[PDB]
Amino acid sequence: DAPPLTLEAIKDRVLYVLKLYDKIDPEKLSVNSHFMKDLGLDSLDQVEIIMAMEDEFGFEIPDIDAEKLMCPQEIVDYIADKKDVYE
Amino acid sequence: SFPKYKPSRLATLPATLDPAEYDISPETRKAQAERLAIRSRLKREYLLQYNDPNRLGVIEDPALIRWTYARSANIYPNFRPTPKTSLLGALFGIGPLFFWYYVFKTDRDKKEKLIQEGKLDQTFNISY
Amino acid sequence: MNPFASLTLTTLTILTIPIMMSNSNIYKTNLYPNYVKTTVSYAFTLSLVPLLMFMHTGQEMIISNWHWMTLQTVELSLSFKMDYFSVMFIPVALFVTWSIMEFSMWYMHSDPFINRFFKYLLLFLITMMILVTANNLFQLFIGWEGVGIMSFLLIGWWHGRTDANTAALQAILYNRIGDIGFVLSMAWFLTHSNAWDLQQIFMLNNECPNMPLIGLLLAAAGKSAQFGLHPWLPSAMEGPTPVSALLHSSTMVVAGVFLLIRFYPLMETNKLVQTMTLCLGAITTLFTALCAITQNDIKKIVAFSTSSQLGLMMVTIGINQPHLAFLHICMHAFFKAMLFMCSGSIIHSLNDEQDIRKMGGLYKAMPFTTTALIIGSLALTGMPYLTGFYSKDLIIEAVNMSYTNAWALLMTLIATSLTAAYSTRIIFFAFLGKPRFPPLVLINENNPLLINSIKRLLIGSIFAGFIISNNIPPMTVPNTTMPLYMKMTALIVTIMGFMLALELNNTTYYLKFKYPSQTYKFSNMLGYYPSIMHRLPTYHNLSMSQKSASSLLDLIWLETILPKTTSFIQMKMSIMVSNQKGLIKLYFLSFLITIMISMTLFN
Amino acid sequence: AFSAPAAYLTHQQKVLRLYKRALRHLESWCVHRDKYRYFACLMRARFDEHKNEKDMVKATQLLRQAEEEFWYGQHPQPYIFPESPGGTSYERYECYKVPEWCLDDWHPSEKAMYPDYFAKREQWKRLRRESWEREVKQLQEETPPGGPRTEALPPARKEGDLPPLWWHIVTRPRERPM
Amino acid sequence: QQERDPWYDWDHPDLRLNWGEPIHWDLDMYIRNRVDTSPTPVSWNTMCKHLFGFVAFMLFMFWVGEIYPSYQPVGPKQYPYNDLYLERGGDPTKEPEPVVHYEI
Amino acid sequence: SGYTPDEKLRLQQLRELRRRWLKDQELSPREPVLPPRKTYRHSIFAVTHVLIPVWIIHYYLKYHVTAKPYTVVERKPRIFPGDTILETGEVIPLMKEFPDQH
Amino acid sequence: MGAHLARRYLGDASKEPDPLRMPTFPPDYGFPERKEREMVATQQEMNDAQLMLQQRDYCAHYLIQLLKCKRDSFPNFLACKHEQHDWDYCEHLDYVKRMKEFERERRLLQRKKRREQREAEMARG
Amino acid sequence: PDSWDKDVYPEPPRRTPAPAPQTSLPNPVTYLTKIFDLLVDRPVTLAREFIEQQHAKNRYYYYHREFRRVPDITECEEKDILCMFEA
Ligand SMILES: CCCCCCCCCCCCCCCCCC(=O)OC[C@H](COP(=O)([O-])OCC(O)COP(=O)([O-])OC[C@@H](COC(=O)CCCCCCCCCCCCCCCCC)OC(=O)CCCCCCCCCCCCCCCCC)OC(=O)CCCCCCCCCCCCCCCCC
Ligand SMILES: CCCCCCCCCCCCCCCCCC(=O)OC[C@H](COP(=O)([O-])OCC[N+](C)(C)C)OC(=O)CCCCCCCCCCCCCCCCC
Ligand SMILES: CCCCCCCC/C=C/CCCCCCCC(=O)OC[C@H](COP(=O)(O)OCCN)OC(=O)CCCCCCC/C=C/CCCCCCCC
Ligand SMILES: CCCCCCCC/C=C\CCCCCCCC(=O)OC[C@H](COP(=O)(O)OCCN)OC(=O)CCCCCCC/C=C/CCCCCCCC
Ligand SMILES: CCCCCCCC/C=C\CCCCCCCC(=O)O[C@H](COC(=O)CCCCCCC/C=C/CCCCCCCC)COP(=O)(O)OCCN
Ligand SMILES: *P(=O)(O)OCC(C)(C)[C@H](O)C(=O)NCCC(=O)NCCSC(=O)CCCCCCCCCCCCC
Repeated sequence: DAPPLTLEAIKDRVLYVLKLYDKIDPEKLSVNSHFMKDLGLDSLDQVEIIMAMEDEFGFEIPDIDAEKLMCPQEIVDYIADKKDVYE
Repeated sequence: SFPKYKPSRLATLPATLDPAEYDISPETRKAQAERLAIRSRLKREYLLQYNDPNRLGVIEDPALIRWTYARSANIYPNFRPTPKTSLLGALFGIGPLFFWYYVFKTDRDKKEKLIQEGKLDQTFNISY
Repeated sequence: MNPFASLTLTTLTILTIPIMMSNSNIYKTNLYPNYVKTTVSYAFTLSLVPLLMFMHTGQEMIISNWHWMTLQTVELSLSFKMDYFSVMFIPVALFVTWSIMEFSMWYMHSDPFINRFFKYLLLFLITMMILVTANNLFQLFIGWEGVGIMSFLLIGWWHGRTDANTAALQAILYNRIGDIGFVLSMAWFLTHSNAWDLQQIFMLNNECPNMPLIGLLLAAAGKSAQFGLHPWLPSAMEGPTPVSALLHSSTMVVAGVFLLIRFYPLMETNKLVQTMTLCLGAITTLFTALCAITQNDIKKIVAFSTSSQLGLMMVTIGINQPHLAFLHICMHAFFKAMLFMCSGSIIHSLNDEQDIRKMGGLYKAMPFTTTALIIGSLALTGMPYLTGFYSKDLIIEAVNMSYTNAWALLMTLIATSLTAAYSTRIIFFAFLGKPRFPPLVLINENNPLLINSIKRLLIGSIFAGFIISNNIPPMTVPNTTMPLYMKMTALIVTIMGFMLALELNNTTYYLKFKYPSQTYKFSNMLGYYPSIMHRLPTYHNLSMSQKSASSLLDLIWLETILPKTTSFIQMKMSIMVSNQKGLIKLYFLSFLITIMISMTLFN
Repeated sequence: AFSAPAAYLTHQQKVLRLYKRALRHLESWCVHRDKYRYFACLMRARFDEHKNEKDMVKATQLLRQAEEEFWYGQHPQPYIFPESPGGTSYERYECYKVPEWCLDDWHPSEKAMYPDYFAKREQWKRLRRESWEREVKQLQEETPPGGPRTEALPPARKEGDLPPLWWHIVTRPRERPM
Repeated sequence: QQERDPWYDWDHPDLRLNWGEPIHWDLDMYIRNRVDTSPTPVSWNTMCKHLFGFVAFMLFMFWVGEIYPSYQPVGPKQYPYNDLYLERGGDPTKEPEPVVHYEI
Repeated sequence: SGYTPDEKLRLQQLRELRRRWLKDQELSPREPVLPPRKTYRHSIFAVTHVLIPVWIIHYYLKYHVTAKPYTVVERKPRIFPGDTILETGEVIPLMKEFPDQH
Repeated sequence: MGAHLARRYLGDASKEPDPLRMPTFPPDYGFPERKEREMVATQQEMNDAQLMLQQRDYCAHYLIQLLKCKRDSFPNFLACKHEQHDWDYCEHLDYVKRMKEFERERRLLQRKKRREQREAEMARG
Repeated sequence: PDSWDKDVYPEPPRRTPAPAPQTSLPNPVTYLTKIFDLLVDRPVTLAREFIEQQHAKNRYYYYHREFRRVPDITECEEKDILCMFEA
C-alpha cells in the first residue's frame, strides 16, 4: 500500500531534518558531517537528533544502537538496513 | 519529596530504583566482566554450531536437558521426609478429601432426610 | 405451505453454502472474499423477506425438522425458534456482517490469508445464527461454544504475537467460567423439568428458582463481559479491526443479553435475580465508562463504550424490560459497528497508528470519516432523533420510573454522562486541532469499498431506529406521565458531560504541567483489576500446580506410600533371608529350634 | 539489537537513557507540539544546569534522585511506536517469516516454477560452503586463550574472505516477508 | 521473560533466552504468555488497597440503595378480574377472594 | 560511544552482502512459470445458490417435516373484535361502546 | 426520584406511605359513594387478542383498537396516530388515578397521626 | 401430509382472520407470496407428483409386529430362569 522507501529518499529526509535543526549550519552540513568532531554538538544534542529521526520515520532506534550514529550517512545506513532497503 | 515505590513478589523493583545500582565497587565491575565473558563464550559456541553449514538437526541444549531432568527425574532422590514436607503432604493430600467427604455427606443426608419426611419437591423428576 | 420457515431455513443454508465451496479453486483464487460478500448480501435480502412477513400479522413458528436422539423420556431434536427476536436480529446481523465484509475486503488487502479470514468470519456468522435461532438449551450451547472458539481463533489471527495469544486464552478462560454457569443451568433444568426446550421449561417453571436463574446470569455475565469477568473484552482488541467491529462489539458480546432475554418469563417470575442483574449491569456500565474516559487507544475506548452499553442492557433487563434491551441491542450494533469501521479507517490511513495523541487534523484531512464518526457519536450519546434515541432515552425513562436501586439509578446517570465525556474525548483528540502524525502524509480514504460500507452503515444510524420502533407491536405499557425534569434527564446529563469533557480537553492547551492524581491513575490503569486479578490468582494456581500436585503429591508421596515402601520392605527382607553364611552348625541349630517348637507348641 | 552489549552502562549512558526516557514520557504527557517543545526545553535546561559537575558522588546522587522523580512522574500509559516492543503492531509479521532451509524442502515441480531464483540460491549456497573453513580459522586465530570476552565478531581481513558468521544475518527474513 | 531486555539479540527471541544459560526452575510459569512480575507505576499494596476499597464501597452502597429504594408517588397497578386471577393460572373450580377497584 | 573501525568495517561488509541478497530475492519477468494445464454472473449465482436451496428446503418441509405431528407449530393468529374468521365464515363481534374520555 | 423519597427517608416514615403495603385504609373510608372501575374489554377478547398479562389492564380496549389498526394498514406504519394517542391518554388517566390513590393514602396517614396526637393530648390532660 | 391420528395428536381448530385492508398501498407480503408460489411451490409440487407417481408403480407393505402376552414375574416361581427371562 504505502510506497517503498529508497536510499535517496531516506538521505533527503534525514538531511531535511538536520537542516531544520537550528544548531546546525545548513551550508556546512553534509552526509559525512560528524555531529561532534566537525559540527560541534554534544551528547544531549545527538540524543535529540536521534529522537527527531525516530519521530520522522515512525519507528524507535534502541539506545544501544542510537549512541553510535554520529553521521547522517550512518543514520541513513541504519534506517535502510532496518527497513530492508537495498536501492 | 515523592512517595516511594514498594516492591512486591509480583511487582518487583525496577533496575533504576535499585540502591545497589548506584553503589558500585571495583569487585562488582570484575563480576560483571566475568558474567559477560561467560555469556560471550556460550554465544560463540552456539553461533559456531548455528552457522555450521554441514549441521542438519537440532542443537542439543544442555541447559534445557538439565532443566527437564531436574524437574521430573531428580525430585525423589533428593527428597527427605522432613516435618515440613510431611505436614504439607498430609494437608494438601488428605484435607481436601475429608472436606469434600463431609460436604457431600451432609448434603446427601439432608436430601435423604427430606425425601424420607416427604417434603422435597420431586415432581417432574423422571430422569436421574 | 408457508414461505416463512422455508425462507428462514434457506437463509441459514445459503449462509452455510460457501463453507462447502472452500475446497475449490474459487477458494484458491482471489474472488473468494467477493463471493462471500455477495452470498451475505443475498442472505440479508432473503432474511428481510420473513421480517416483512412478521411485521404484518406477527407470525411466529418453531421448526423441529431433524430428530437427533431420544434419551428415554427426553427427546433432543434440531429445533429452530423463528420468533420476533430471531426474525428481527437476523437481518441486522446480516447487514452489519455485509458492511464489515466489504470493509475487510478494503482493509485486509495485503494479508496472505484473506480467504481464510473470510472463511472464519462466515463460520462465526453461522455459529451466531445457530445461537440466535436455537430453540433448546443444547443447540444454544452449541452456538455458544462455536462463537466462543471462533472468537478465540480470530483474536489470535497473528499467531506470532504473544499478546494476541494470551488475549485469546484469556477470552477462552472467561467464556469458560460463563460456560460453567451455563452447564449448571442446563443440569438444573433437565433434573427438575425433564426438558431442555423452552416450551416445556416455560410450561413447568411457573416460579423459576435462584439456582437456575443464577446459572443463567453467570453465563450471561461471562459472555457479555460484566464486572468481574469484563477484562477479556478490552484485551480482545489485539485482533484485526474487522474482527473487533463484527464479532465482539456488534454481535458476539450481545449473546449474554440475548440469553437473558430468551428467559424473560423466568426473569419476571424471580425478583432477587432481577435485582442482581440490575446491580451487575449498573456497576459494569459505570466502571467501564470511567475507565473509557481516560484511554489513549481508540480501539480500547470503543471497546469500553461497548462494555458500558452492555451494562446498560443488563440494567434494562433488571428492571423487567426485555424488549427495550433487544431494541438497544439492534441500534447499538448499528452505530457501534460504524464507529469501529471509522476507527479502523483512521488507523489504516495513519500507517497502523492507534493513538489519539498522534492523530490530529482529521476533521479536514478525512471528511467522510469525520462525518460518519460525528454521526455515530451523536447516535451513541442519544441525539434526540437518531437510532440511539429510540432505545437509550426509553431505557433511562424506564429506569427513572421504577422500583429499583437508588445507587443503580445514580450510577446509570453517571454512566450516561461519562459516555458523552468519552465521545467528546475521541472527537477532540482525533479530529480537532493540529496534526501530530509523521510528516509523510499517506491519508487516502477514496476507496469505493470503504466509502460504500461506511455509507450503508451510516444511513442505518439515522433512519433505522425510527422505522424499527414504528414497525413493531407494543410489547410494554408506555410511561406517558412523568415530571418534566425526569423526561429530559438523559439530555441534561449528556450536555453536562459534553461541557465538562470539552472544558477539561481545552485545559490541555495551557502551558501548565502537573503530575497525575490518584483518581487518574486508578481510571487509566483500568481500576487495577487486570494487574491484581491477572497476576495473583494465576501465580498461585500455577505455583500450587507444581509445588503441591506434581512434585509433592505425585512425584514424592504417592510414590512413597505404595511402591517405594513395599520395595524397600521386600529388599530388606530379601537381604535378611539371604544374608546367611552357609554354616551347617548354624542352620542345624536352627533345625533343632524348629524341631523343638514343632514338637511343643503345636497341638 | 545489532550491537553487542557491554559489561556495564557508564554514567554518561545512564544519564542519556534517562534523558531520552524523560523526554518521551513528557511528550506522552504534553500531547500538543508547542507545549511539548516548551517543556522539553525546560527539561534540557535542567540537564544542562546539572551538566557541569566534577563530583562524581554528587552526580550519582543527582541521577538517583532524578530516577526516583521519573518513576513517580512517569506516564501510566506512555506512547509506544507500533513496531516497538509493547506496541500494537509488535511481532505482527513473525508468523509470515519462513527460512531458506524450509525453502529447500520444495518439490521439483515447485522449484521448476521458479527457475531463475534457484540458480542464484545455489550460487549463494556454494559461496557459503566455500568460506566456512576460513571463517572458523579466522575466529579461532583471533580469540584469546581463555575465550571470547565480548559478543563482537571480527570483520574480514583478506580481500577474498567474508566476515565470519554472516549467513543468518545476511539471509534473515525481510521485515515484511509477505 | 517480560522483565528481560527486549532489545537484546536473544537466541530465542520469543522466549527471550540464550543457548546454554541456566534456566529458571519456574520458566514454565514465567513465560510471556503467563505470570508477569514486571514493575508497575503504582505499588502493589496501593493498587490492592484502591481496588478493594472501590469494590467494598460499591457493594456497601448497593446494599444501602437496596434498603433505601427509589420509586414514584403512585399506588399499586390495578388489574381487572381479581387481578387477572384466571389469566395467571388460577384454578377455575375454586372461587378467588374478590378484588374490587374503585374510581378516584 | 561510537563505531570502532572493526565494527564499522564489519557493518559495511554485512550491508553489502544483505543488499546483494535482497537484489537476488527480486523476481524475473519470466519467473512464474505456470504449468501448461455482472448480469450473467449474478444470474448464475442467483439460480443455484438461492433457487436450489429454497427448492430443497421447501420440498423437505412440505413433505417430510410436516408429515409428522407437531414438527412445525405456528402461534395462532391474533383475533380482534369486529373480525371475520375465514375458516368457518364466522364474525367475531365488536366491543362495547367506549365511554368518551376526550 | 422526588421529594417523597426525601420526606420518607429523612423525615416521618410513619406519616409517609409505604408503596409495597398501600392501600391500608378501607376504600369506602371517607367516600360515602364510590364507583367500581369499569372494564370494557372482556377476558375472551383479551385472550383472543393475545395481549401480554402486563397489558391486560383497564386500558386494554384502546390497545386492541391500536393493534387492529396497525395490522390492517400494514405498509403505511405512519397511520394509527389517533389510536396511539387514545391509548396513551388512557394510560395517562390510569397513572393520574394511581397518583390520586397515593396522595389520598399520604394525607389519610397524616390525618390519623394528627388524630392520635390529639387523643394523646386529651388523655394526658 | 396428515398420516397420523388426530385423537392421539390433538390440535384445536385454526381460526384465521380475513384480510381487511384499510389503506391503498399494495401488500409486499402478498406480492412476495405470489412470487414464492410461482417460483418454488409449483416446481416442488411437480417434482413430488412425479416421485409419488413413481412410488405407486411398485407398492409394497410393511407390518407392525404384534407381541403375545406372557406370564409375568409375579407368577414366575423363584429360580425359574425361563419364566423370569420371559417376564
Ligand atoms: C473508592 C471510591 C469509589 C467511588 C464510587 C463512585 C464513583 C463516582 C464517579 C463520579 C464521576 C467521576 C468523573 C471522572 C473522574 C476522573 C476524571 C479523570 O480522570 O479525568 C481525566 C480525563 C482527561 O485526562 P487526560 O486528558 O488524559 O489528562 C489527564 C490530566 O493530565 C491529569 O488529570 P487530573 O488528575 O489532573 O484530573 C482529574 C481531576 C479533574 O477531573 C474532575 O474534576 C472530574 C469531575 C468533574 C466534576 C464532576 C462534578 C461536578 C458536576 C456535577 C455537580 C452536581 C450536579 C447535581 C445535579 C445533577 C443533575 C442536574 O479530578 C480530580 O482531581 C478529582 C476528581 C474526583 C471525582 C469524584 C470521584 C472520585 C473521588 C476519589 C477520591 C479522591 C479525590 C481526589 C483525587 C485523588 C487524590 C489526589 O478527563 C476526562 O476525560 C473528563 C473527565 C470529566 C468528565 C465528567 C463527566 C460528567 C460526570 C458526572 C456529572 C454528573 C452527572 C449526573 C449524575 C446524576 C445526577 C442525578
Ligand atoms: C401495484 C403497482 C405499484 C407500482 C409499481 C411498483 C413496482 C413494480 C412491482 C410490484 C410491486 C408491488 C408493491 C410491493 C411493495 C412496494 C413498496 C411499498 O409499497 O412499500 C410500502 C412501505 C413504505 O410505506 P410508508 O409507510 O413509508 O408510507 C408512508 C406514507 N405517508 C408518509 C404518506 C403516510 O415500504 C415497505 O413496506 C418496505 C418494503 C421493503 C422491501 C425490501 C426488499 C424485498 C426483496 C425481496 C427479494 C426476494 C423476492 C422473492 C421471494 C420469494 C423467493 C424466490
Ligand atoms: C470455579 C472455577 C474457577 C473460578 C475462577 C477461579 C480463579 C481461576 C484460576 C485461573 C488459573 C490460572 C491459569 C493460568 C493460565 C494462563 C494465565 C495467563 O495467560 O496470564 C494471565 C492472563 C493474561 O494476562 P494479561 O493480563 O493479559 O497480561 C498481558 C500482558 N501483555 O489473564 C488471565 O486469563 C487470568 C484471569 C483469571 C480470572 C480470575 C478472575 C475471575 C474471578 C471473578 C469471578 C466472579 C464473577 C462475578 C460475576 C457473578 C455473576 C453472578
Ligand atoms: C415496513 C417498512 C420497512 C421494512 C424494512 C425495510 C428495510 C430496508 C433495508 C434496505 C432496503 C433493501 C435494499 C436491498 C439491498 C440489497 C440489494 C443487493 O443485493 O445488492 C444491490 C446493491 C449493490 O450491492 P453491492 O454490494 O454494491 O453489489 C454490486 C454488484 N456489482 O445493494 C445496495 O448497495 C443498495 C444500497 C442500500 C442503501 C442503504 C440502505 C440502508 C438501510 C438502513 C436500514 C436497514 C436495516 C436492515 C433491516 C432493518 C430492520 C431490522
Ligand atoms: C486460625 C486461622 C487459620 C487460617 C489458616 C491459614 C493457612 C495456614 C495453615 C497452613 C499454613 C502451613 C501450616 C502447615 C505447614 C507446616 C509449616 C512448616 O513448614 O514449619 C516447619 C516446621 O514445622 C512446624 O513448625 C510445625 C508448626 C505447625 C504445626 C501445625 C499443627 C500440626 C497439625 C497436625 C495435623 C497434620 C495433618 C493435617 C491434615 C489431616 C487431615 C485433615 C518449618 O517451617 P520453615 O518453612 O522451615 O520456616 C518458616 C518460618 N516462618
Ligand atoms: P554529553 O556526552 O555531552 O555529556 C553530558 C553528560 C550528562 C553525560 C555529562 O558529561 C556528565 O556526566 N555530567 C556530570 C554528571 C551529571 O550531570 N549528573 C547529573 C545529571 S542527571 C540530572 O541532573 C537529571 C535531573 C533532571 C531530570 C530529572 C528527570 C525527572 C523528570 C521525569 C519526568 C517524566 C514524566 C514527565
